[PDB]
Amino acid sequence: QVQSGILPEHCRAAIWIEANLKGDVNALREASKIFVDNVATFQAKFPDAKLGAVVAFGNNVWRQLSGGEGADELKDFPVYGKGLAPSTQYDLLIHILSARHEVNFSVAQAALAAFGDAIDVKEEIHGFRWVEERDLSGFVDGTENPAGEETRREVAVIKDGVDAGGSYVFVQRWEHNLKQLNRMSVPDQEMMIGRTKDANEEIDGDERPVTSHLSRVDLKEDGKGLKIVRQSLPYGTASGTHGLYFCAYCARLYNIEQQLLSMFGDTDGKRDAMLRFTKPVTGGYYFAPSLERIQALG
Amino acid sequence: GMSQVQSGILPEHCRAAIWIEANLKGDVNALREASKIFVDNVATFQAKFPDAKLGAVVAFGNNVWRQLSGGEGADELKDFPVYGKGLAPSTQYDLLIHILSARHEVNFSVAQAALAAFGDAIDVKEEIHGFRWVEERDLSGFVDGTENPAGEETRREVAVIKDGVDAGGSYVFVQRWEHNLKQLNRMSVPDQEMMIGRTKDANEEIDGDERPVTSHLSRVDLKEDGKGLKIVRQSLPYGTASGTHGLYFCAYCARLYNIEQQLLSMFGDTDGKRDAMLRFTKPVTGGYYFAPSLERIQALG
Ligand code: HEM
Ligand code: HEM
Ligand SMILES: [Mg+2]
Ligand SMILES: [Mg+2]
Repeated sequence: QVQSGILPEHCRAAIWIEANLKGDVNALREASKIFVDNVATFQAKFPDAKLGAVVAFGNNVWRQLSGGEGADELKDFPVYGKGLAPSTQYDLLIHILSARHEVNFSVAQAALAAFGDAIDVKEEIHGFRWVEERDLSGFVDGTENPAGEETRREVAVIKDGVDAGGSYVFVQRWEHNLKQLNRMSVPDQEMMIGRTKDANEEIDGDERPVTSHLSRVDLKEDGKGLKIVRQSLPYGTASGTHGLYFCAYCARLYNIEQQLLSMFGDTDGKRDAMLRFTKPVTGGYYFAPSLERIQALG
Repeated sequence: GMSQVQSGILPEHCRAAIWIEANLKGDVNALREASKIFVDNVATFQAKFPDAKLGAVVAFGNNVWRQLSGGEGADELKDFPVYGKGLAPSTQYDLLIHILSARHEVNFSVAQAALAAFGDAIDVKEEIHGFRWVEERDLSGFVDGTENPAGEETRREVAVIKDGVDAGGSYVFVQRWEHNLKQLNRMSVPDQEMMIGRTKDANEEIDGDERPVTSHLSRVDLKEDGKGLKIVRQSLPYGTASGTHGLYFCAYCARLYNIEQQLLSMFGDTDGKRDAMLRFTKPVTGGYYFAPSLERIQALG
């Protein structure tokens, strides 16, 4: 029932394509069915790749496709922190992930053939897992991510009603300034993130700044954690732009928005300490319907 | 009292590579310590990631190599010329950095080390991330590598200078191609096959007398009194599905001559005919470099 790209863990590479609709929204209906069948064919051909993919839609095209039914939290991505976090809301998101970049490339080609000239590709980012699953800053990324299919479903997959099997998606490309990061002492970097660098040990919440990344995004409501399923990867060239392509899935958009409001100063006027070396340059919210829902479009 | 080849020339079947092309911004002196630091970094990464099967090459353009060598050796080295009156453009830079291994993430760390070693002494012009595609095929859908020299023994014979001051060194050629896959897909599979000189699916050679003289194999499979002009290719696909994509062409040879003769052939300087691949892809960069032996990089001071 769930689209194949949400639940796989420990992918080695991914491709994200963000696009606008140029043609009529009805063109996305046939295109989506073609592509999900393509993914099924690639999984059969490369079973070792552990390949998954997701097709998600922006608010305006999803309202049209759904006839206004369900996805009650969906909205265009707003700016956060009054512009600290920019907004680049598009109509279509394609997320391909697997153990093999060469398979992801063939699948991305299939996606483009399926949608054809109905879409205008605005962004295409090739993510790769770095050494020790670390972000390019040198800090491990993923330790507190939900682990196992059971918990990942609980966090990311809508449980019942019209949207059952669906998920909300958030994508945001960050540009790292490693020169600025490298100017910081390792203890200062550690207080910035909220975990030790080499050992990847949590720094006690009582002993780290409230502006530390963990203090900004490890949020609880009466003791219940606001969890998300992250699929982020490093990207770029060593000599050009590089950073983290941030990608999160959640059965509720609420959990993601609460973390953004926190990071960008809207909740308590304090900003994420990571903004001293990295900045977000894109931002979008998308709705990932279930496989049955996609089949039921056309 | 002998020479050691740089680690990135001979490895076969590497799945990933990084190529950095840069110009020298200051005194050529800057390149001496940077190069020694960089090859030391490579040894460090080889020790930490033994399963990466990592190799790298540092190679120099004509002008800076003449300065670093004091004009001794590298007799065939010269700035890459235009071929075919401009059909093959020329983008001769001062420094080439070729990293290849089984792991892209390790290549990325090595590329960061290369940039930290040379620092603001260089101006990076190109940084290309190559990846092996399905069945070792070029993005055109044709297998790339079948007649490439196979095994360490033959690869050394073809790529590595055997004696004299340059023993252990090699000449390198890099050329980035931009594929127009829409133009390629307009062609019937039989026309594509006549363009390359091999069948697409099964990768069978089409006989020399059955295929046009403009076929890729007819252009580059050259013999001088029965002796093939062989080269060691390290080319890989690169790019995005929706953006620029193609083949990053890279070849090593004990003699620049073998490479130049294939380029004169492809670009119409030899017999006035040109490579049929120019019907769907074109070259947008081009340079020649000298890859010294590992010890000569250690005699840089
Ligand atoms: C520059 C961009 C970012 C980088 C480099 C980054 C890095 C990290 C690192 C190093 C960790 C600790 C290891 C772990 O548990 O994964 C982490 C945790 C986390 N990040 Fe980020 N992150 C980034 C952006 C974001 C954004 C935009 C969000 C939310 C909208 C987010 C939400 C989280 C969450 C929920 C955790 C787990 C916190 C916990 O429960 O301990 N991160 N991040
Ligand atoms: C668009 C750029 C290029 C593509 C797509 C390409 C593709 C191919 C393909 C499909 C083959 C046949 C399989 C094989 O034996 O490896 C091949 C062979 C070869 N290519 Fe290219 N090639 C390109 C550029 C070049 C260039 C620039 C040179 C030389 C300067 C070159 C020299 C060779 C050689 C020597 C062979 C082996 C020929 C033989 O002995 O049968 N190629 N190439
Ligand atoms: Mg916690
Ligand atoms: Mg032959």
